[PDB]
Order: sequence, then structure tokens, then C-alpha cells
Amino acid sequence: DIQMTQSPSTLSTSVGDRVTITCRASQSISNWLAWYQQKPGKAPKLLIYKASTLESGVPSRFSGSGSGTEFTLTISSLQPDDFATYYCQQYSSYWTFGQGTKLEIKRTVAAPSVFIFPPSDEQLKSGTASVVCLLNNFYPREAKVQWKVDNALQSGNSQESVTEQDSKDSTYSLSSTLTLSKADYEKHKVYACEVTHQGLSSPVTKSFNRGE
Amino acid sequence: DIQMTQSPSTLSTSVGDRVTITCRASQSISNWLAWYQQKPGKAPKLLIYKASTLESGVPSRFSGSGSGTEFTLTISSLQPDDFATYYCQQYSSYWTFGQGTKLEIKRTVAAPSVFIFPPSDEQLKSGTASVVCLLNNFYPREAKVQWKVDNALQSGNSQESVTEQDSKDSTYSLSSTLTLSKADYEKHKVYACEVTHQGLSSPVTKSFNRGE
Amino acid sequence: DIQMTQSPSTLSTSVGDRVTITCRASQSISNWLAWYQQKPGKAPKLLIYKASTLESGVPSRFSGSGSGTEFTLTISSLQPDDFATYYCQQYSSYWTFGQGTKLEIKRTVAAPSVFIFPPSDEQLKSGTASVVCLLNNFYPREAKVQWKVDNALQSGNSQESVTEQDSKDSTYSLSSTLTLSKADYEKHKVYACEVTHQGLSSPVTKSFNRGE
Amino acid sequence: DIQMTQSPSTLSTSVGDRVTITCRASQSISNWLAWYQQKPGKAPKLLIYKASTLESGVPSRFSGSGSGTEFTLTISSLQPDDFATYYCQQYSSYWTFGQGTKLEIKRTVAAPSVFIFPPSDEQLKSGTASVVCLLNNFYPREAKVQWKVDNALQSGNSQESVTEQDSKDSTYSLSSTLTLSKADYEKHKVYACEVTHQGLSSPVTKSFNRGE
Amino acid sequence: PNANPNANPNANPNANPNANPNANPNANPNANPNANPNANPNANPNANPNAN
Amino acid sequence: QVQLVESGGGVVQPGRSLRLSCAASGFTFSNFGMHWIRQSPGKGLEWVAIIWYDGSNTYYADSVKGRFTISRDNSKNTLYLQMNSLRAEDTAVYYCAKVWFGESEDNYSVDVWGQGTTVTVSSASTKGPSVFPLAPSSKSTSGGTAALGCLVKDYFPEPVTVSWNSGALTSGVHTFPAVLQSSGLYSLSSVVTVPSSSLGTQTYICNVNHKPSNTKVDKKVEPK
Amino acid sequence: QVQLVESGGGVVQPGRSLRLSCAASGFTFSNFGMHWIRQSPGKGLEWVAIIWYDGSNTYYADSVKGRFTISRDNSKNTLYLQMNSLRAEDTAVYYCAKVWFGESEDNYSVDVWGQGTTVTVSSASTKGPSVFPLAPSSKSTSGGTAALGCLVKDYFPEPVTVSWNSGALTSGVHTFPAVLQSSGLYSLSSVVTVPSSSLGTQTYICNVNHKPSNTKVDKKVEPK
Amino acid sequence: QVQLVESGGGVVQPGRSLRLSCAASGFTFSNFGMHWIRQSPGKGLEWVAIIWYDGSNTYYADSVKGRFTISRDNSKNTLYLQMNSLRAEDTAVYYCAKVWFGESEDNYSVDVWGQGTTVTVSSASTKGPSVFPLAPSSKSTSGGTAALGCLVKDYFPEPVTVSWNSGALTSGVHTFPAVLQSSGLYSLSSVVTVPSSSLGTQTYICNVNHKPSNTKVDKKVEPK
Amino acid sequence: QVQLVESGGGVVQPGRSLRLSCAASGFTFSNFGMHWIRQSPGKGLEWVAIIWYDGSNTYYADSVKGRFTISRDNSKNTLYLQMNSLRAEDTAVYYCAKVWFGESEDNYSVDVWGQGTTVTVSSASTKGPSVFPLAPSSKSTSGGTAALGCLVKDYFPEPVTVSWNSGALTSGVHTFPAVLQSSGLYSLSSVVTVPSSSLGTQTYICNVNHKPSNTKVDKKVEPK
Amino acid sequence: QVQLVESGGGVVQPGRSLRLSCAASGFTFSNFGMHWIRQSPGKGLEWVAIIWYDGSNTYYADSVKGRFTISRDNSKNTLYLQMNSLRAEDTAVYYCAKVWFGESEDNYSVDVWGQGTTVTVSSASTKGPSVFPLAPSSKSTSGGTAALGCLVKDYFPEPVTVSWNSGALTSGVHTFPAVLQSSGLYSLSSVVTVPSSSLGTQTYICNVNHKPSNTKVDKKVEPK
Repeated sequence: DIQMTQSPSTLSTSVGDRVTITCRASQSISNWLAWYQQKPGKAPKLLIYKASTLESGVPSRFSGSGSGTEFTLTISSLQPDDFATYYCQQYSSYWTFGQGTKLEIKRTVAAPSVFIFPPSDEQLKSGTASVVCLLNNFYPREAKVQWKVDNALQSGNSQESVTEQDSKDSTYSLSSTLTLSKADYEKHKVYACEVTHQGLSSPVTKSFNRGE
Repeated sequence: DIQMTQSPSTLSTSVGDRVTITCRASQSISNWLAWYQQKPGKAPKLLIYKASTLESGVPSRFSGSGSGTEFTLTISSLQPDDFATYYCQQYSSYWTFGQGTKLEIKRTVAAPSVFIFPPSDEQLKSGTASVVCLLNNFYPREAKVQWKVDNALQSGNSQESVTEQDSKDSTYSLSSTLTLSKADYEKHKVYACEVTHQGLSSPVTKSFNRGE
Repeated sequence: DIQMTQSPSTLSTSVGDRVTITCRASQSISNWLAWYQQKPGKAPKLLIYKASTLESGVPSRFSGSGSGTEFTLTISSLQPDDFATYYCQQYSSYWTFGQGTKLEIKRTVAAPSVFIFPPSDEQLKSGTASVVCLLNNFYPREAKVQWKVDNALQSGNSQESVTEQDSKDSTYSLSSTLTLSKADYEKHKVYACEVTHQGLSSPVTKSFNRGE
Repeated sequence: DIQMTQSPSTLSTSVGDRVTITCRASQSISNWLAWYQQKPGKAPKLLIYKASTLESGVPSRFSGSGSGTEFTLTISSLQPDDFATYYCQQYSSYWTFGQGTKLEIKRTVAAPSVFIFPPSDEQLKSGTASVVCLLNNFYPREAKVQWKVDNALQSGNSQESVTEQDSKDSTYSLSSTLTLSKADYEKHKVYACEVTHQGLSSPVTKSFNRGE
Repeated sequence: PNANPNANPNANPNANPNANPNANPNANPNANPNANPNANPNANPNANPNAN
Repeated sequence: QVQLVESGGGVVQPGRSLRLSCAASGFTFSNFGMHWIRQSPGKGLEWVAIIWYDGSNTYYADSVKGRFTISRDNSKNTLYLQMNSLRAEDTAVYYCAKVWFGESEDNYSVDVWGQGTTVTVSSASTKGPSVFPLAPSSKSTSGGTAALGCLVKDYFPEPVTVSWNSGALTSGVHTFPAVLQSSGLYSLSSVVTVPSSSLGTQTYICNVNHKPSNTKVDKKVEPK
Repeated sequence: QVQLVESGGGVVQPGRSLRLSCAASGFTFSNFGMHWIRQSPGKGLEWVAIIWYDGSNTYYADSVKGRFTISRDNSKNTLYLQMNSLRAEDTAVYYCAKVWFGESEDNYSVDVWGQGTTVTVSSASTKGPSVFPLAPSSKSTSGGTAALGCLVKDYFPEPVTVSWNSGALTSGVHTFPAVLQSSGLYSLSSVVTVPSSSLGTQTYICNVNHKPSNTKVDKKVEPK
Repeated sequence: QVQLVESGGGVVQPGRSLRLSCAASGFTFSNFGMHWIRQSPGKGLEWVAIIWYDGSNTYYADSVKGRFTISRDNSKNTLYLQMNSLRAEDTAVYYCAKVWFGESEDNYSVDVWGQGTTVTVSSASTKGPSVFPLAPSSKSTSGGTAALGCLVKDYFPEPVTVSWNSGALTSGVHTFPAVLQSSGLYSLSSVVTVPSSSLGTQTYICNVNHKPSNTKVDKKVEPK
Repeated sequence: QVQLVESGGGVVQPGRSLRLSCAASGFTFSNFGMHWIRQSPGKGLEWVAIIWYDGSNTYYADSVKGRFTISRDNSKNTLYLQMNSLRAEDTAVYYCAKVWFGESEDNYSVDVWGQGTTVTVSSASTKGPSVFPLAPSSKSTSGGTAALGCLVKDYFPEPVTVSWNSGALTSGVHTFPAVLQSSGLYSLSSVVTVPSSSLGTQTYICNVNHKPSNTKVDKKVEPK
Repeated sequence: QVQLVESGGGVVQPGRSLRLSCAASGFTFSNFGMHWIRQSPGKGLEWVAIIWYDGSNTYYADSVKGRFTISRDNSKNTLYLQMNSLRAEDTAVYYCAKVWFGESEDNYSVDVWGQGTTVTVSSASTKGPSVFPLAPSSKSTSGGTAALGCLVKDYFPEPVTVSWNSGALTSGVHTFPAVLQSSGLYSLSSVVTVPSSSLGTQTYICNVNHKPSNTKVDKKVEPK
């Protein structure tokens, strides 16, 4: 029915910054728009209704603006308790939420540490072969990991997992798991993961030989 | 206090006619309206509730309609058993009845027969003087009887009585009683009752002289 | 009361054709116009609202266009399930429907077969005389049937009935019934129906003599 | 929480005057506004509901008007029983009352009589010193009292009390009590109260010397 | 100015449905005098265990 | 079927009390609420009181609140209406009525009415009527038809019965409904049309009967 | 899915009343407004009435204003149309229809129509049909094809069923739609084309059935 | 007519509880909802709570939600308000009030208020007053009129009564309303205007009475 | 304050049914409408159903209409959601939520959300995990820091707990969120960075515990 | 058809208030906006106020803005006009009127007017009339026709009726419309032409009636 769109999807910011996020509806919803804050692993909490009314108990540093099809939420001075995900919601015709905007802790650039792990002999005995490539303590979160098996790019046979921002230094860690059958795994020799990141002048490549 | 009003107050109709009576409330009563029929000298009987639901045992020729403040009762084909008085009743806020609509048997016009009776000598001996003017077998019921004493109109010293519709020919009879003290009666000479009716081209006047 | 008018009233078309029908309002109705499809012996179905919004479940080959007082409905590629009657409807001020446009299956020309039936002796004994002229399996629908009784043209004493397009060969059948009293019927001799059709270079005439 | 505001807070009026008081809501309350009358030392009594409906038993000289956010109560001809405090009350969303308007008995201007009383020796023995400034039989009520102790203005150590309008002559009386410690009291000499009133061309000052 | 002072009347005839779903506090807090005065045929026909 | 029988009505002086009862049969009386409704010529139909099936809630019209008390005895299947401090305007016919069966959230009214009992509130004392002849003459003759009658004046209370020739003459008899006078006494007339050619030979006597006072008067009406 | 079922239609004399009902299922009936729309061959599709979801606003076409009353029972999920003072031109098929869901400021119409119920306003009395044979002869033969049939005349009301040889002959059968005559009675014809070489030997009988009158007629059509 | 009588009010220390009751008569109490409304000099009129006729729904003001509990006993015709965790600002006069009768869809408020009961939340202990003389002198004389009085200081709780010469002197007496001090003790003054020519000969004694502490003080005020 | 507690969630095979409940406290539950809203990683936040305070009107999202049923028990202060014919895409965390209080003509949404209950629609059977070592070597060493870990593969359902040295080692531990594989089994990894100079002498064992299957596996990770 | 009935008009002292009402029937009152328009001999036709169908927008003429208040009760189908601070020039006949139905972008006015109610703002007190004879003589005779009459002076308020010989004489009667004088009292004349040959023998009496004061005067007019 009513389409909702939030921008940006992710915003890297620092304590004390002025933050403005936008939310757009596919059609006119008048002023019947609410903003909800949600912390990870916790229930969402109401921040603003009628696009500009502050909920009781919400600090005054939050403010809303907008009417018709364009709406904005502004945080005058970001505080550490405000690091959470913000959803807009039209309630003019039924109820639809936006995808949500996650406010990320901005920090300096840190290049990833790259480690590769081959499948254990026990798992190979079990009939499966999982190869793991680990990127530790990097920022920002955007990075590319490409699996190459005897210089052949892989596609559709890997899975990625990303941690939340580390509490101590606000960095990310990412695991990529390449899964193959024992026969497919033993039908090749070289297994590499190549990593590119904005903090790296050249791509980093880790590789091993099957059996080595 | 919700006021109820029925129209018309009296409806002259004939067997086989389509009858529609209306009932209006001073404020919105939704659909909580009932219709009751009462025959003379007999207890009222329930006809319709919720403005349009037919009571069990009521013939299908009765129907109700209406909502809010205007309601109607319709008889598709009048039958001789249906000649009675119909009351509406709101039961949305306490209970109030309308003034009632009496369904009268319509017939051709018949002029009244006029008779006058002087006070008896016994009543004059008793100290009172009643003069009686009688209108026999007339239709419709509306008629005017004016007492004139030496061509002077009387007011506040007369009482009227009307019979019900005769079972055989549906005519009315009316009695007018002028009551005076013997001294008031003997302080004048001419006593007349004048009658006007839509069936009379000219008013009819009966009169006597005191003592004659 | 906004008047609506659809053109054409009848459109001969073939499967796979691009069909465009028009609809006009007596005054400006902005874009508040809906299109409904109705199959014979079946309830109407909503196709388009707001003049150009496709109803859920409606194939994409339907499209609407138009604004103000002129609107069009377009079927990009006609399919056999789409042979039905199409109505436009303004809903700017109350609700009024157009006369409807029936999409007809175009086929080759087929001349009618003409049959005549005289009144039965039982019906003649009953006091009435019905004469039947039948046109069987013809296309297109336009044809003219003229009744002549002793070379005298008849008017106001005949009735026509037309079938729908046959499911097997898309042809029409038409019956014409001439009704007369027994005295009127027996006061003449020759009874003929003359038929003209676009597949006939000359009119075809069937006739009988009363009693023959 | 709907805010209510009444104007004026106090209105001086006379018997026979036309009185109009106003009441405003912070948001639209439709017509759900009631007016209550309260006499001093007595429970409030209902006057008007639905902003314009007169309660049974209420004299017709009271009337209400207004809708949305502005409402007025009108007394066409004030009578002595109507000298009381009038509260408006919205009952559209929970229930909130205005501050109340007190109808005051208008009379001629009367300048105050000013009296001063020094602290008693017994109270000084008890450790406290109360100085009393009295304004007797003045109208209107508005007056200003400034305390001067050796020409030094006092603040935060005085309390005022005002009587109701006298039943006989509709005047006010006011008492001001200045409270000080015995050491503070004996650390000064001159104690004065200065009074200004619209009936006084110049301020009146009464004073005494400590020990005199 | 001089806009239409009547209904559309082709306006929305359905629910909102975002209308107020709560209970209006300023509702009727009194008993409906013309409510159901009869005994309920579907009521408790057993014997209260906590009766005297 | 359902049957309701009122009793207890009669003549009562203003300021006194009176208790009406209504006996119910043909249905489970204890399962239904009841109404008392009164009817008078001046106000028409007028609801008086309602009582719940268990007596927990009772309601009264504003004109009677504080004076009337409705109650019921479900062990006796009897409905009661205690009327105190009666005024003149309470004179009416009182009906008990049964509430219909309906749905749980519907509003309710009555479906079966009782027979009705008459209550007359007046300070007038019991008094027999005065019967005066309405003598026919030339002034009461139109063609071959004449009118004669009897005037039954100043009696209390209702009702009175009038017959002609001990009931042998009923064709053409019109007894008017009684009217209440300013003096609190009732009065009515009874008339009959007779062939003028029968006057002076056929005897016409009106027979007035008043059971409350055991009055029986046979008055002969002679022409002038 | 959404389903609407009309009931209450039938034959009614002019001047009488009739109540149509529409049972709704497959959706929350109480949340939507409804229309009644009628269709007749003379006037086409014609809107009749609209009702709000809560019944607060109702509208009617000018031709029916003051005679028709649209209502609803949200507890029963039923839409009603009480039609009084019916005229001849009110004969039509009546559909109930559900308003679609839209935006708050849009204009609204209907998206789902009911099945429809037929209302016939006529003063004609129930009457069985007259079945007459349409006998084939030389005047109804062109080549090897001949035409024969049955004329079903002067019946009321609708409908009637026609079969040929107890249903054994359906190829080439054309039953025309009924036409309304000046007398208020319907009439139709049913024809069939047969091989001319089969005339005189194959027996053709039309079976007309009229359930309202329990009429069953088997008419044999013989050549001349 | 309708009558409401509050009881249970008094002095209570902060943090403790107190239960107010409201006895209703003159109407069917069980048929009406009720309000508790309080009035204080600092906040004016302030709605506290509402309860339905059957107690099914209750509502409270935001400032008291979670601390006050409103209930009712329809068998006793009694309305109750249990107040827990009282703060100093809850000192006010509390009224019970009856909701008026209206239409089914209207909004509702109160029409009849009770008499009111005073609740004083203070940590002050019961204490008799100190009576000090307001001695007249040359500084309190204007023409033939002089002023004298009595200061009634540092008492708790309210009220106190003041008379002059055992009530024999009432003309020209002004007893001011009490004022609450920072110490939680009350204080007031009573003044009287007398002829200056009567000083030294007419005896003036103020009689202060405080029933809560059984205090009776007759203080004579003499000039200096 | 306001508190909402969901219960009833768990693992359910597709096509089966499941009933969620929401216990409310801290407010008058019967006075407020409620929502059920679900959240899944694929669709984000998604409204499911709404119910009126009295249950008279209910609304559902289009993707769930006809399969889910929202109800409430105001006597128990409990909100219910019966889910039938569950599909794979219905796996999500479901929250109950309370509608805020507003004005009569405003639009409404939720202000207080419940805790949430997880619903997982999968045909997978309960299965303990396979724990494989991620052995450190020269290819996972940069300076004096090395990386080792444990791969927890092919378990169902969620969740699993991973500890290191019975909880004695927490510095530098990264347990990745589980990912759902094409086979319907979950898998994750847990890694830790250790001083390279401690390898071969310090013992590192990962302790995987899975309460749904009561699985406890202590896997030692040795270098190669 | 459409019917509008005004009520509430009358005589009001300057400075007082008055409330006019308009009862509507024959159409859906809640679907239409309404006007109040007044007409006086001094100002002609003059629009007063307009109200929207839902009461959301109201407009007033500048001469009445701030003093008059237009409102409506759609539950009672009644239009109201509360008039405060009335001035003398506000005396007029006030009509309520219904706006016609049109297109969405058209401008709107009224199509159906009510019956009208008269409002007279004057400080004059109720006063019976003085009836003086206009005696015929030689100066009021032309041929066989003479003129006589009655002067009805200094009465309040309107209206008064004049008849001749208790209504027996109507041929040749001319009752002039009343004129308002500087004193606030009304006055008019009634004249009749009679045959001069009938003077001195035929008795002529004028019957003046003033219902507000219950005045009835029969004045005989004799020639000189």
C-alpha cells in the first residue's frame, strides 16, 4: 500500500554531532508519522508522534519536522545512549515501517587483520569441508572478500556473517565460510580468500594448498 | 424528556386502502421504536418492535419503516379488524408514547339531525337549568355547536360529548349541555344552539323562548 | 445528473486485435471514472478505478486513459475470456453508468436461412393466430424483416427476439412473431416475411396463403 | 492535558448589569463544556452543560454560548444571589477546570484606614516579633503595602490576609504580618508600612520607634 | 470563501481504520435504564461452592 | 396463553394511599421484568414504573418519583404498585405489562398488557344521580322522526347503566359517554329516536342503575 | 473470498411492498459501506442507494427517493432494502455491492458485486403456458435441412424450461429469450434444424415445464 | 432531593494513608457513576477519579495515578477513596459528585456535588495557640476610631474560633482567614474598631477556642 | 510502569498452528486497543494485526489475512494471537504493543511495546551441533598475535552458547551471529586472538552448550 | 417535500437575548449547509449567517458579527441562532434556508426557504389599544356611498384584528397595514363604505381584538 523509505540506510556519526535522517512516503500521509527507537536485542521505544510531538520522557535534543511526503528527524547533539536504530512509521492508512536507519559510531580507519582456516580432518571425515576466512578489527564495515580456488572465482557457495560494533574500539569483524563437498574439496589444490578495504593500498590475499 | 408526535391525529380510511401513519421523535432514538394497537375499551396489543420487526402472530399486511427521528407504519390492505388506535413508543431513553392515531371508517357525507331539549320543570325546581342540543347521525365527526342567548355567544358554560362510530352505519352523535343557574336562566329570553357542518350548506339553528 | 455515453455501442473485433472504446461525460468529472466488465448471466467485475489504476488480479493487457470529459479503455491483445460488456461509471457526483459496449466476435459473412411457420389449428381455434418467421445462423447481426399481408406493410403487430452469439460458430438466430386475432387473421389471404441481409444481393421472400 | 483559562479572573459588577465571562481551551473540545457556580464556603452547583443547555431549576437569566475553543457565559441581569465564583469545565478529554471567575460587588471608592501594631513584650520574650499593618474598609481591593525598617525594604518575611467583601458595605480589610527574630527586631529602630491605593493621592505611611 | 457546504457525497463510507481504538473516558458511566430486565436463560444453573 | 389481571383500583380521596396488584399466569413470572403504564384522556399513554426480574433496579417517571413504589412477590407471582400522596391528575386506567424477551444488548419494552384497572382520585362523595326527562315536542321533531331521552346528572362515581323499557328497546339508543364537571360530579344523556306517530300511545321509560349506591330509578318521559 | 448472496426477490403486484436482503461473508461487513444497484433492459445499470458503514448517511437515486429505504444489520451481517409503492418500471435485477477501500480524500465506488435477485412488478396472475407446434412443411425446407419447433405463449411468470426428446436432442437447438407482450404475458419459441430425409419417421416432442404452476406439457410436432 | 455526605477527612502525616467515604441518598446510587474532585487554594479545582456505576472502569488523574484507589459498595450506597502515599500538595477539600443523566453517545460530567471534607497533609503536631495582644495607641488612632485586636499565632491544626467579650461585641469585628507559615503552623489575627473615647474604661477580652486541643484562652488587651 | 510479557513462541513445522499470548500489567488493559507487530531480518518491521478495546473491530495485514486471528480476554487481561497455516516467511519476533491515548479524531499507533517472543517456522528436527576446531598456524599469525577458534555447524534450533576455558577467557572473543543455511541448519563461528608465544603450552578449549538438545561439547583446539 | 418551521420570534427589550430555532424535515438535514437570512422593510433582504453541514465553518454578516451565533444540532435536525445585544434595527422576519445541491467547484446559495419568524426589538411595554370612531357625515359622503371606520391607536404589540358586525360585514372593508410611530406604539385604521340611505337605521359596530392583551372592544360608530 504505502511505501516507506529512509535515508541514509546507515550513518556514521560521532558524539556531539548534529544528525538528520529523512523518511519519505510514496503518497501523502499528512502528518500521521511516528518515529521509534530500538536498541539491539531490546524492545522498541516510542520517540515522536504526529511528526513533531515529543513523547513524555524523551529528552529535548530530539526533534521532528516535515509534512506531506517528506519528514526529518534531527538530533541536535548526539549522546552515547542514543546509538540505536531509528524507524519511521506512517499510520495514515494501516501501518507500514521503513527499513530503519542505524546510527554507527564513527572512528578512524583501521585495516583488517586477515586469517584463513582450513577444514579439520574430522569434518573432512564427516563428508563436508568448510573453509573460513576471518577479517578482524576493521573499520569501516564495507569490505570485499572473494574466494578463489585454483584462481577461479567462487559465487553462490559462501556465506558471510558480521558482528556488531565492538564496545571497546568500535570495530567490526567478519567471517566468510566457503562450504564444499569432500569430493569437490579434494578435486582442487589452492584455496584463497582475497580482501579489499579502503584502508589497504593493495588487496590482501591469503591462501593454502590442500594437504599442506 | 423525548417528545413523540404522530401524524395525522385522525385518519379517515376505507377497507382495502393503503394506510401510512408517521411518528417523529424530538431527538435521535436510533431504531428503538415500537408500535402498539389498541381497540376501544380493550388493552393495547404489540404490533412492531425495532421499527420494522413484526411480532409473532401479527398478519403480514403490517409493516414498519424508518430510522433516527422519522418512522412510518404501513398497512398494505386495510381489513375491518384493523380499525383501532395506533400508538408509537420510543424505548431508547425511558419510555414515552405518542398521542395516538385513530383509524376511522370513511363513508359518504351525511348531514346531522338536530334536536333541542329545554330544561325540565323538576330541574328548574331543583335550582339548575340544563339545555341540551343533540346532533344525531352525522359524518364526519367535526362539527361546531354555538350557544346564543339573545343572539349573544356563550363561552365557558357548556360541555360537549361525542359518541363512538356506530357499528351499523358509522355515524356520530354529539350532545351539547348548557348549564346555568335558575336566576341566570330567567334573566334572559331566547336560547338557541347553532350548528355548522361541512355537509350543511347553511348553518342550522334551533331556539326556544324561556317559559314557552 | 451527469450523463454518460459510450462509443461505439457495438464493436466487431477479432482475437489478438487492439481494442479502444471511448466514454464521455456531460460535465467534467476529473479522473473519478471506473471501468467494469460484465459477462452474460454473471455479476459485473471491477477492472479499473481512478481512470488508470489497475485492479489487483486484472491482467496487464488492460489499460485506462483520459481526463476531464473524455476517457478511453484499451485492451492491447484481446483474448477469448475477454468477450463481455464493458461499462464506464462516473463517481464524481452520485453514480451513473454508461449504456455499455459489447465486444463481438468478428467472423466471415454467412447468409441467413429463412423458415416460416403458420398458426396451428388449435391456436386458431383458441382465437389467436401467431405467424413465425425464423432467420437461422447468420452474421453479422444487422438484418431487416418486413411483414406483408396481402401486399400491405404491417406495423405495430410484430415482435422480434435475438439469441446471443452461438458458442460453436458465433452466429445469430432471430425469431419474428406476428400476432393477430382470429377475425383479423381470417380476413386476409397472403402472409409473407421478406428478409434482407448484407450477404444477400436480393431480398428473400417466404409467403403462404391462408388455408393453403 | 487540555488547558482551560477564564477571563477575567475577577470582575466587579453591579445588580442589573449584563455580565459576560469567557473561557478558552488550549485545543478543540467541540461543545463539551460545563459551567459550575460556587458560593464561598459552599459546594459548587451545576449551571450549564453542553455549553448551552440550562440545568433544570436554573433561572432563565443565565445563558451559554460558544463552540470549539472559545466559550462565554452571560447573565442578562445580575441579581444578589448570583454573586459567586464561576468555573468552566471541559469534559471532552478527562476533566479540567478553569481558575474561576469571582463576581465582585461593585461599590464606590473608599480609601483605606491604616493602623499599625508593634510586637508585644510577651512575644518578644517568646523569641519572635510580629508587626501588624491593617487596612480597614477600602475598595477596590487592589493596594500595595511596602515594609520599611529604617527605610530598608523587607522581602520574604511577611504574610498577607484578606477578608471577604463585607455584607453591609461591600468593603475589604487586609492584615499584613511581618515576622522577625528578636535579635533582628532589636537591631533596628524604625518600623513602617507604606500603603498605596487608587483612592489615595499620596502613599500613607505609619511607623513606630522600637521602645517608644 | 464559498466552498461546497454539503457532503461529497461520494466520500469515504468505510472505517478509518486508524480511528480511536481505545475506550473514551467521557463515555456513559450510568446504567442504561432500558436494558435487559429479564432473567438470563444462559446463566449459572449450578450451586456456588462459596455460598453461605 | 399469557394472562395478567389487575386489581385494587377504585375511588380514593386526594392525599390517601392505594395499592394496586397484578396477578400473572401463563408464563414464568419471576423470569421477566414488568412495567406499570397508565392511560388517561388528558395525557394519553404515560409510562409509570419498571422493575427488574429480581427487583434489584427500579425506575419511575419524573412526575411520580418519590410517591409511587413498585415491588413484586415472585413467590406469589404478583406485581404491586403502592401509590402514596395521590393527586387529582393521577386518575387513569393502570395496566401492568410484561417485558418481551430479546437479545442481551438490546433495549426493551413491553409486549403483553394486562386488562387494566381504573383509579379515580377525587374528593367527591358517593352520590346517586338525578334523572330528568328530555321530553319530545314540536321543537324536537323533524318529519316522522322524533327524539326523546333522559338526562342523568350529578352522580359519582362512575359508572351508571341506562336501559330503555327494561332493555326491550335498543334500536336507536345512544348513551353518551359521561363527562366530568367542575363540581366533581358526572353527567350524561341517553337519547332515542322514535316514530312521531307513536307518541302519546307508546310508553317510554328509562331505567337508570347505579351499583355503587344501589340506585335504581325508572323515569317516565312524557311529551308536552 | 468475498461473497454476497441476495434473497427476497420474486413476483409482486403493483402497489405492494417487498424487502430484499443481502448476506455478506468473506470480509468484515460492518467496516464497509454498501450499494444497491439495479439493472433493467430499458435503463441499463442504475444506482439505487448507498449506506455508510454505521448507517449514519444514506443516499438514494431521485427516481426512488421517498419510496425505498436502505438499511443494515451489522449484528447479522445483513444488508436490507425495503421497497414500498412499487411501480412497473422497478422490475429489474437488484445487486448489492461492496465499496472498495481507498484513501481518505478519494471518491468511492464499488468493487465486488453480489449475485443478484430478480424483482418483477406485474399485475399478471399465475398462468401456465400454451404450447403450440411449429410444424415443418415444404414452406420450411431449403435443401436437405428442415426447421421445426414449439411456441410457448402466454405464460406468467418466469421461468419456463424447454427440452427436446427428454433432452436427447440438443445439437442445433435455439431457444429464444422470452419477450414481454402488451398483455403482460411472456412468449418464446424453440426451434431445431433436422435432416429433411428424416421427416415423417423420427418423432420430435418438446417438453415444456413450468415449476411455479407445476405444469408439464409434452407436445408432439408432426409434419403436414 | 439528592444528598451526598462525605466523611473521613482530617489531619494525616505525609506518607501515611487515609480513607474517605461518601454516603449517598435521595436517588438510586447503584445506577450512576461517581467522581471525586478536590479543590485547593494553590491549584483550584482538580478532578481526581471517576468510577463506573458497576465499578468496571475507573480513571484517575495523572498526578494521583498509582496512589489513590476509588471503589464503591452499591449494597451500602457508599463511595470510597483510599489515598496512599500522601504528599503535602494533596491537602485540599475533597468532594464526591454524581454524574448527570444524559444520552447514550454524549460525554458526561457531574451535576450534584457533596458537602466536602477537608484533608490536611502536614507533619506538624497538634499544638495550642499563642495569643498576643494587639494594643491600641496613638499610632492606631484616626479621629474618634481606634483599632485593637488579638494575634493567634503558631497553632495546628485548623480551626480556631475567636469571640470578643463572650460574643457581646460583634459590630466591626474582622477575623482574618488563617495563613500557613513556613514552619507548618497556622496564624491569624482578629481586629475590632472601637470609639477612642472608650479606651481605658471599656474592657476588651478576646476568647480563643481550639476544640482539637481543648484550648480556651481569654486574653485581655490593654492600651499602653 | 507499563509492562507486557509475551509467551508461547517456539519452533513449529510449516502448516501447523501456534498460539501466542501477551500478559499486560501496569495499566487498565481493557481500556486500550492492542497491536501485534513482527520483525524479521528479511522484511524488517511489519505490522500484523490490531484489535479494538472491546474486540468489536479487528484488522489484519494483507499477507496474513485469513490465517491469523487476534483476540483478547479482558477478564484475564490477556491478548492472544492464533496463527494457522504458518509459512516459512512467518519466522520472526512478534511483539504486542499498546495503543497510545489521544484525541477522538486523531489517528493512532502504539507507544509501549512488549518484550517479544520468537517464532521459527522450519521443518528441521532438533539436532545437536558439530564442533570443529579452527586450528591456528603460521598462516594465521601476524607478529606475536595468532587467531584460533571453533566452528559450530549444522545445529537446530537456536540458540547455542559458546565459552572459552569455562569462561576464564573473554578478552578478544568474537562469536559471530548464526546464519541459516540452505539445509535449514544454523552455523556460526567463535574466534579469539592469543599471544603466539603461548601456543603449544597454554591449553585452549571451547565449551559449546545447547540447552534445547542438552548438548555439551568441549573441543580442544590445537595448532598444526 | 422539503419543510422548514421557524419558531422563537417575538418581542424583546433592547439589550436582552433571544434564541431562534428552525426545525427541518423532508430531507437529510445533516447533509446540507444552512443559511439564516432576514428581511425588514427598512433594509430589504439581508443575509445573516451560514453554517456548514458539520458546523466546521461559520460566517456572519459584518453588521451582526460578534453578536449572533449560528449553530446546529444534527441529532435533532434543528438549526439555531442565538442573538445577543439586540438593537432596534434588528426587527425583521428571519428565515432559515437550505443550500441547494451542486457541483464540487461551484459557489452555493439557497433554494428552499422556511416559513419565517418575526422578531421585534422595542422598549415599548404591552398596551391595549384605544378605539375611536371615524364618524360619517356630509363631508364623508359622495353620492349614495358614505365612509365610516375605527381608529385603533396606541397598542402593543402587533397584531390586531378588526371585524365589522362580528364578521357579518366584509364587503368594502379596508384595514390598513400598521405603521410604527416615534413613540414605539402601533396604530392603524379600518374603514368601510356603506349606503348613505342606510345611515341612522342600520347599526354598525367595529370589533377590535388584541390577543397579546386579551383586549376585545366593540365600538359603535354613529353619524353626526
